[PDB]
Amino acid sequence: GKGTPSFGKRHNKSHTLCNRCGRRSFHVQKKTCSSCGYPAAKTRSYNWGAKAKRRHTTGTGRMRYLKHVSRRFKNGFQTGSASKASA
Amino acid sequence: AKQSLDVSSDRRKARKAYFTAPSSQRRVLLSAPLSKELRAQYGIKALPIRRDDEVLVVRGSKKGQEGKISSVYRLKFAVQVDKVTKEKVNGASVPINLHPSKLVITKLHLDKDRKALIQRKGGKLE
Amino acid sequence: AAQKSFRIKQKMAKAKKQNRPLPQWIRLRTNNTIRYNAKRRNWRRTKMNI
Amino acid sequence: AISKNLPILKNHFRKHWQERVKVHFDQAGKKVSRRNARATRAAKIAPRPLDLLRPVVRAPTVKYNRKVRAGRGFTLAEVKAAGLTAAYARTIGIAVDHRRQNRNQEIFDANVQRLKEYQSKIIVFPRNGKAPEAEQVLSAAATFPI
Amino acid sequence: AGVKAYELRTKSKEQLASQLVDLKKELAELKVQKLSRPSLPKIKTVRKSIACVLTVINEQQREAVRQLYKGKKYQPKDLRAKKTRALRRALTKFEASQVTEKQRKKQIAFPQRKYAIKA
RNA sequence: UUGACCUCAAAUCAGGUAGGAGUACCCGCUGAACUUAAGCAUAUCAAUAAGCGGAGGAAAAGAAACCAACCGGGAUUGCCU
RNA sequence: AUUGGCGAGAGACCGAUAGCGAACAAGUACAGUGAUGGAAAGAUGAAAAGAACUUUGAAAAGAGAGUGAAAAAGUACGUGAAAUUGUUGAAAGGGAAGGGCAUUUGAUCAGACA
RNA sequence: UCGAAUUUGGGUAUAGGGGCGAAAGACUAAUCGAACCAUCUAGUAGCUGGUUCCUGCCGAAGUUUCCCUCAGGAUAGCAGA
RNA sequence: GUGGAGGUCAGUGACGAAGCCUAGACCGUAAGGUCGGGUCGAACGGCCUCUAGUGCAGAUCUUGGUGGUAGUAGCAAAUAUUCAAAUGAGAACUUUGAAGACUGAAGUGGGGAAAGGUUCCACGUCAACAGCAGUUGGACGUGGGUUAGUCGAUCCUAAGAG
RNA sequence: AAACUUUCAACAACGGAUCUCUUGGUUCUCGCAUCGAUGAAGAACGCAGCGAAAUGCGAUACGUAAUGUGAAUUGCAGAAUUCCGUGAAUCAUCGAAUCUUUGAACGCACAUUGCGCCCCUUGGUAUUCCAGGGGGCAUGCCUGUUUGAGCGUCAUUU
Ligand SMILES: [Mg+2]
Ligand SMILES: [Mg+2]
Ligand SMILES: [Mg+2]
Ligand SMILES: [Mg+2]
Ligand SMILES: [Mg+2]
Ligand SMILES: [Mg+2]
Ligand SMILES: [Mg+2]
Ligand SMILES: [Mg+2]
Ligand SMILES: [Mg+2]
Ligand SMILES: [Mg+2]
Ligand SMILES: [Mg+2]
Ligand SMILES: [Mg+2]
Ligand SMILES: [Mg+2]
Ligand SMILES: [Mg+2]
Ligand SMILES: [Mg+2]
Ligand SMILES: [Mg+2]
Ligand SMILES: [Mg+2]
Ligand SMILES: [Mg+2]
Ligand SMILES: [Mg+2]
Ligand SMILES: [Mg+2]
Ligand SMILES: [Mg+2]
Ligand SMILES: [Mg+2]
Ligand SMILES: [Mg+2]
Ligand SMILES: [Mg+2]
Ligand SMILES: [Mg+2]
Ligand SMILES: [Mg+2]
Ligand SMILES: [Mg+2]
Ligand SMILES: [Mg+2]
Ligand SMILES: [Mg+2]
Ligand SMILES: [Mg+2]
Ligand SMILES: [Mg+2]
Ligand SMILES: [Mg+2]
Ligand SMILES: [Mg+2]
Ligand SMILES: [Mg+2]
Ligand SMILES: [Mg+2]
Ligand SMILES: [Mg+2]
Ligand SMILES: [Mg+2]
Ligand SMILES: [Mg+2]
Ligand SMILES: [Mg+2]
Ligand SMILES: [Mg+2]
Ligand SMILES: [Mg+2]
Ligand SMILES: [Mg+2]
Ligand SMILES: [Mg+2]
Ligand SMILES: [Mg+2]
Ligand SMILES: [Mg+2]
Ligand SMILES: [Mg+2]
Ligand SMILES: [Mg+2]
Ligand SMILES: [Mg+2]
Ligand SMILES: [Mg+2]
Ligand SMILES: [Mg+2]
Ligand SMILES: [Mg+2]
Ligand SMILES: [Mg+2]
Ligand SMILES: [Mg+2]
Ligand SMILES: [Mg+2]
Ligand SMILES: [Mg+2]
Ligand SMILES: [Mg+2]
Ligand SMILES: [Mg+2]
Ligand SMILES: [Mg+2]
Ligand SMILES: [Mg+2]
Ligand SMILES: [Mg+2]
Ligand SMILES: [Mg+2]
Ligand SMILES: [Mg+2]
Ligand SMILES: [Mg+2]
Ligand SMILES: [Mg+2]
Ligand SMILES: [Mg+2]
Ligand SMILES: [Mg+2]
Ligand SMILES: [Mg+2]
Ligand SMILES: [Mg+2]
Ligand SMILES: [Mg+2]
Ligand SMILES: [Mg+2]
Ligand SMILES: [Mg+2]
Ligand SMILES: [Mg+2]
Ligand SMILES: [Mg+2]
Ligand SMILES: [Mg+2]
Ligand SMILES: [Mg+2]
Ligand SMILES: [Mg+2]
Ligand SMILES: [Mg+2]
Ligand SMILES: [Mg+2]
Ligand SMILES: [Mg+2]
Ligand SMILES: [Mg+2]
Ligand SMILES: [Mg+2]
Ligand SMILES: [Mg+2]
Ligand SMILES: [Mg+2]
Ligand SMILES: [Mg+2]
Ligand SMILES: [Mg+2]
Ligand SMILES: [Mg+2]
Ligand SMILES: [Mg+2]
Ligand SMILES: [Mg+2]
Ligand SMILES: [Mg+2]
Ligand SMILES: [Mg+2]
Ligand SMILES: [Mg+2]
Ligand SMILES: [Mg+2]
Ligand SMILES: [Mg+2]
Ligand SMILES: [Mg+2]
Ligand SMILES: [Mg+2]
Ligand SMILES: [Mg+2]
Ligand SMILES: [Mg+2]
Ligand SMILES: [Mg+2]
Ligand SMILES: [Mg+2]
Ligand SMILES: [Mg+2]
Ligand SMILES: [Mg+2]
Ligand SMILES: [Mg+2]
Ligand SMILES: [Mg+2]
Ligand SMILES: [Mg+2]
Ligand SMILES: [Mg+2]
Ligand SMILES: [Mg+2]
Ligand SMILES: [Mg+2]
Ligand SMILES: [Mg+2]
Ligand SMILES: [Mg+2]
Ligand SMILES: [Mg+2]
Ligand SMILES: [Mg+2]
Ligand SMILES: [Mg+2]
Ligand SMILES: [Mg+2]
Ligand SMILES: [Mg+2]
Ligand SMILES: [Mg+2]
Ligand SMILES: [Mg+2]
Ligand SMILES: [Mg+2]
Ligand SMILES: [Mg+2]
Ligand SMILES: [Mg+2]
Ligand SMILES: [Mg+2]
Ligand SMILES: [Mg+2]
Ligand SMILES: [Mg+2]
Ligand SMILES: [Mg+2]
Ligand SMILES: [Mg+2]
Ligand SMILES: [Mg+2]
Ligand SMILES: [Mg+2]
Ligand SMILES: [Mg+2]
Ligand SMILES: [Mg+2]
Ligand SMILES: [Mg+2]
Ligand SMILES: [Mg+2]
Ligand SMILES: [Mg+2]
Ligand SMILES: [Mg+2]
Ligand SMILES: [Mg+2]
Ligand SMILES: [Mg+2]
Ligand SMILES: [Mg+2]
Ligand SMILES: [Mg+2]
Ligand SMILES: [Mg+2]
Ligand SMILES: [Mg+2]
Ligand SMILES: [Mg+2]
Ligand SMILES: [Mg+2]
Ligand SMILES: [Mg+2]
Ligand SMILES: [Mg+2]
Ligand SMILES: [Mg+2]
Ligand SMILES: [Mg+2]
Ligand SMILES: [Mg+2]
Ligand SMILES: [Mg+2]
Ligand SMILES: [Mg+2]
Ligand SMILES: [Mg+2]
Ligand SMILES: [Mg+2]
Ligand SMILES: [Mg+2]
Ligand SMILES: [Mg+2]
Ligand SMILES: [Mg+2]
Ligand SMILES: [Mg+2]
Ligand SMILES: [Mg+2]
Ligand SMILES: [Mg+2]
Ligand SMILES: [Mg+2]
Ligand SMILES: [Mg+2]
Ligand SMILES: [Mg+2]
Ligand SMILES: [Mg+2]
Ligand SMILES: [Mg+2]
Ligand SMILES: [Mg+2]
Ligand SMILES: [Mg+2]
Ligand SMILES: [Mg+2]
Ligand SMILES: [Mg+2]
Ligand SMILES: [Zn+2]
Repeated sequence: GKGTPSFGKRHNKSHTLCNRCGRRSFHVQKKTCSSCGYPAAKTRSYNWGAKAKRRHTTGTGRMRYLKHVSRRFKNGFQTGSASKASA
Repeated sequence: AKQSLDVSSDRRKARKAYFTAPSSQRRVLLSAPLSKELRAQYGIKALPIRRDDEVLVVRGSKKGQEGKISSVYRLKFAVQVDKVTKEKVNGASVPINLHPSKLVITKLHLDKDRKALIQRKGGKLE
Repeated sequence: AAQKSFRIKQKMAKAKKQNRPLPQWIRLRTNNTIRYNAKRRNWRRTKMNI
Repeated sequence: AISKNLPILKNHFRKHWQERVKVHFDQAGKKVSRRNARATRAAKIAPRPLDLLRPVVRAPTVKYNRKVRAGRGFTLAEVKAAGLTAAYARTIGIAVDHRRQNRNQEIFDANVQRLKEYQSKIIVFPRNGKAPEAEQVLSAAATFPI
Repeated sequence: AGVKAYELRTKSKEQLASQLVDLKKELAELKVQKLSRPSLPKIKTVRKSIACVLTVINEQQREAVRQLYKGKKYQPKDLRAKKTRALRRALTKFEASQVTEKQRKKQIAFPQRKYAIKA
């Protein structure tokens, strides 16, 4: 009775969607994501899980802003606007 | 013999640069040599092909043919001469893809800019 | 399920929209390489886990 | 693991040593980089000569006191005796050591004469402007060997 | 066709505002068509034009508020330079070039002298 | 009655700063056991891994409460030894 | 100092079961309640010129044709081994088969004559 | 056995040398005389299995001594170079 | 005998390199070497040196592929089917009509909670799938469809969380 | 004698070894120092004339402004006024903008597209109710401003 018959009563989620990482690792009664630690300010991570670290670090994502810090620095953070020449 | 410290003879680095080259870079890669006449006519050896130029295929099966460049197919690294085409079984016609290095330029399509270019390289013009 | 949250009904909507065959015109593009849709899902084969 | 007539070895490789191996692959690198670093300092430094004037000094201990050896700086006594101040001798490429003390006359006259010859064999451009280009001798150590 | 930026930049603040409503009625109508026509690429250009007017209506009201702020302490944060959160913090040249009264007298009195060796 | 002082409060008070990320390298805290000893507890692995706090383009160290015992040397760091 | 980051030059390095797990819509697809786990998968041709048309077929297809330097390259696509399979040809077989030395017979072949 | 120490949904608490146990070392997600996940970790192994071309010449030992030694080592002996 | 490296033979090659096939030939005791033919399509070898991720039959070896088994075990619980017409290339299995039966309201009927997430509905449609079939489908393709002051949530408090 | 079994070969299967490839990996070296409340990194949902994904972007959505180039883009359609030109482009560059829902994540919550407060404004006969538009209200701490508390405590009133 521990096997197939009992599996029929599996129909209640222990985890739902984690606001901070959309992962279905948000424990309902515990109110905390087993993947990223929401709502704990610091994002959950360990040095024993280097894959899961890779699986999430900067650059696995849009980098909406960081994308451009390199180019901007390359030009000495230009305020202004380019002028004109000819041709 | 390379000598700068900012050229790379790396064969992998090159092929990547060519195939992944942006449109603006392929324009200059797709350069055709001017014809013997045109060369002494302009003091200039070759030029980035452009659309309404007039060209003679000096290589390949369509050796001898000539015509106007219909489209520069920068995506395909290939230029299409409207006059040099395949007919099919179902009669339908289809452009052949031609490469500017196997063409020769016979009558340029001159702009304000096309001239200033010829002069930027050190040419004279008619 | 049968009386859901908007978050869930929303996820299902985006789901539905991914359940379509390849737009055949893509098969024609230069250097095109995608043959079929390899992320096609079916409700009775792979459950989406919310 | 004891056998044969072999000398007992002491090969300390029982920590995670493979983690801390330093191969000086950049040996040629860092020499090229060190040469360029000096060629820039040379040019930044106007006709000034890359190093400062170092004193004579008798090396410590019963093993090295036979030899004489460049010390750090010139002591307040030698500087004065050679007729200039500490504060100024520094701007003239002379190294001064507030810590070294003078107990041996021989060394003392030696360094004070070393300062005479240094002063006599340099030229100090005016504060004004002119800047009468006079081309750098590069060391000073080489110029005034010990 | 399509709207041009330097041509908008001459129109009045309220000409431009009406241009937008012209392109919006325009757009809204094309969309009624697009569902009868198998394809309607026209819609792309009319929707890029809205974007272009809006950029201008915004570009103008901004360099308005810059200048009527230009040259004083305190101006909206989003007209202050971006740079780097830490570049923002760095000491300004002034509070950095600072030297103590005592040490100023030193740099003046004994400064690094330009000298050379030979004779 | 009126005005100070000390200490402590409140504001959607004027202006600012902190969090989080990353962490190869750097400053600390904390801290195993497998293992080796042909057993094993001291020891070893290791002042290592895992855990925690904090920085930079480097960090830290640094102008001697130093080394010496010499005819004395002369901030720190790093290499060869 | 630096198995991170930005930008560069390289190698007596690996060559798609190798090299990073990933040369590809790879930290994907898929598994797990979760922490986590985590693949496979590159190559027609110079060029689609990706086979008009005829015929048999319900269709898929077959058969002609046609393209091409080549379909002994047909989007199952370079070369296309092996195990294993069909067909054809040859041969042997009274409770395995295969092997050694030797010769008959059958098949097959080198060299040497001059 | 079947009207109660009854059955059962949802919510909720208890977490691994810990929980929970009308007590069987039972149950704690097909895992329980200590759950699952990753890491230390390529843990150690006097034990088991495997260890990839040809030819040529030479060619053994199961005995001595000491060993927490008796399925192992050191030592001598035999063997090659 | 293999991969890569220095030198050399101004070595072989699109008039066909490498590879693969071949009870065809030759050299070596052997590891192996050479040639013919066929397939093939872009590279490759000899000699002196250098170098190692350098040789497989085994490891209940790793990954992939393939057999004998074998057209075999099997496709037998849930009482059951039958006649005709229509459609269709094709009908034991689709649709319609007729008959025989079943569940027997503690349902094989009529709705919901959880869970799924479009399976619902229509049109088209059979390559795969539904361990016979298929013209049917919860399959494939293409579209349509979920309307609230009063039904729920939202509000309240419970153990508990914080 | 067939069949069948077996062996060899040719042709055809199966399978993907081999050979040759390589916009990838791996290692070495050189140069450089730039995330974030001015909202980062990450997440979610969206955005094209015809897109599921990858890439890119944010209701200005495979992009807007600017600058350089000087005529494409291309699977199909397409616009055509854009070709001696403030001008093509799925171009390069990028100094200006837009930047949904979130996230340290900040009015409160959040298995909820749940529920407050203030200010300006518009409509509804309205300072008070409803609705639309805009702009706001987290915490610790520093300097200062203002308003206060306490026989902690100094003086000053008659
Ligand atoms: Mg069971
Ligand atoms: Mg159990
Ligand atoms: Mg629970
Ligand atoms: Mg908690
Ligand atoms: Mg939080
Ligand atoms: Mg965080
Ligand atoms: Mg992160
Ligand atoms: Mg971001
Ligand atoms: Mg800038
Ligand atoms: Mg120009
Ligand atoms: Mg140059
Ligand atoms: Mg150029
Ligand atoms: Mg040029
Ligand atoms: Mg193109
Ligand atoms: Mg070409
Ligand atoms: Mg419901
Ligand atoms: Mg999952
Ligand atoms: Mg779920
Ligand atoms: Mg011995
Ligand atoms: Mg050591
Ligand atoms: Mg050890
Ligand atoms: Mg290094
Ligand atoms: Mg260096
Ligand atoms: Mg020096
Ligand atoms: Mg002395
Ligand atoms: Mg000494
Ligand atoms: Mg001057
Ligand atoms: Mg900033
Ligand atoms: Mg500021
Ligand atoms: Mg304030
Ligand atoms: Mg921090
Ligand atoms: Mg740390
Ligand atoms: Mg410790
Ligand atoms: Mg170990
Ligand atoms: Mg030990
Ligand atoms: Mg031990
Ligand atoms: Mg042991
Ligand atoms: Mg033990
Ligand atoms: Mg030790
Ligand atoms: Mg210790
Ligand atoms: Mg260590
Ligand atoms: Mg650590
Ligand atoms: Mg610094
Ligand atoms: Mg920094
Ligand atoms: Mg430095
Ligand atoms: Mg001192
Ligand atoms: Mg010292
Ligand atoms: Mg590096
Ligand atoms: Mg180099
Ligand atoms: Mg590189
Ligand atoms: Mg691989
Ligand atoms: Mg393999
Ligand atoms: Mg290998
Ligand atoms: Mg792999
Ligand atoms: Mg590739
Ligand atoms: Mg991939
Ligand atoms: Mg994962
Ligand atoms: Mg995944
Ligand atoms: Mg797959
Ligand atoms: Mg190929
Ligand atoms: Mg292939
Ligand atoms: Mg090809
Ligand atoms: Mg190809
Ligand atoms: Mg015909
Ligand atoms: Mg015919
Ligand atoms: Mg045919
Ligand atoms: Mg040929
Ligand atoms: Mg061929
Ligand atoms: Mg054919
Ligand atoms: Mg072929
Ligand atoms: Mg075909
Ligand atoms: Mg083939
Ligand atoms: Mg028998
Ligand atoms: Mg025989
Ligand atoms: Mg003869
Ligand atoms: Mg206990
Ligand atoms: Mg324990
Ligand atoms: Mg405990
Ligand atoms: Mg289990
Ligand atoms: Mg335990
Ligand atoms: Mg479990
Ligand atoms: Mg091992
Ligand atoms: Mg033993
Ligand atoms: Mg053992
Ligand atoms: Mg031998
Ligand atoms: Mg013998
Ligand atoms: Mg003993
Ligand atoms: Mg014993
Ligand atoms: Mg044994
Ligand atoms: Mg002995
Ligand atoms: Mg012997
Ligand atoms: Mg070799
Ligand atoms: Mg081959
Ligand atoms: Mg053959
Ligand atoms: Mg043969
Ligand atoms: Mg022969
Ligand atoms: Mg032979
Ligand atoms: Mg021979
Ligand atoms: Mg041959
Ligand atoms: Mg041949
Ligand atoms: Mg060949
Ligand atoms: Mg080829
Ligand atoms: Mg050679
Ligand atoms: Mg050799
Ligand atoms: Mg090996
Ligand atoms: Mg073997
Ligand atoms: Mg072998
Ligand atoms: Mg092998
Ligand atoms: Mg094998
Ligand atoms: Mg075997
Ligand atoms: Mg063997
Ligand atoms: Mg095997
Ligand atoms: Mg079988
Ligand atoms: Mg059968
Ligand atoms: Mg049977
Ligand atoms: Mg049975
Ligand atoms: Mg039955
Ligand atoms: Mg009955
Ligand atoms: Mg009929
Ligand atoms: Mg039936
Ligand atoms: Mg009947
Ligand atoms: Mg009936
Ligand atoms: Mg009945
Ligand atoms: Mg009833
Ligand atoms: Mg009954
Ligand atoms: Mg019922
Ligand atoms: Mg219902
Ligand atoms: Mg469902
Ligand atoms: Mg319905
Ligand atoms: Mg139907
Ligand atoms: Mg079928
Ligand atoms: Mg099915
Ligand atoms: Mg079936
Ligand atoms: Mg069938
Ligand atoms: Mg459907
Ligand atoms: Mg649908
Ligand atoms: Mg109600
Ligand atoms: Mg409400
Ligand atoms: Mg609390
Ligand atoms: Mg007969
Ligand atoms: Mg054979
Ligand atoms: Mg294959
Ligand atoms: Mg290969
Ligand atoms: Mg190739
Ligand atoms: Mg490389
Ligand atoms: Mg370099
Ligand atoms: Mg889309
Ligand atoms: Mg795109
Ligand atoms: Mg952009
Ligand atoms: Mg387009
Ligand atoms: Mg125009
Ligand atoms: Mg312009
Ligand atoms: Mg432009
Ligand atoms: Mg671009
Ligand atoms: Mg906006
Ligand atoms: Mg943006
Ligand atoms: Mg909050
Ligand atoms: Mg909200
Ligand atoms: Mg609420
Ligand atoms: Mg009003
Ligand atoms: Mg009113
Ligand atoms: Mg608002
Ligand atoms: Mg205050
Ligand atoms: Mg006050
Ligand atoms: Zn999370």
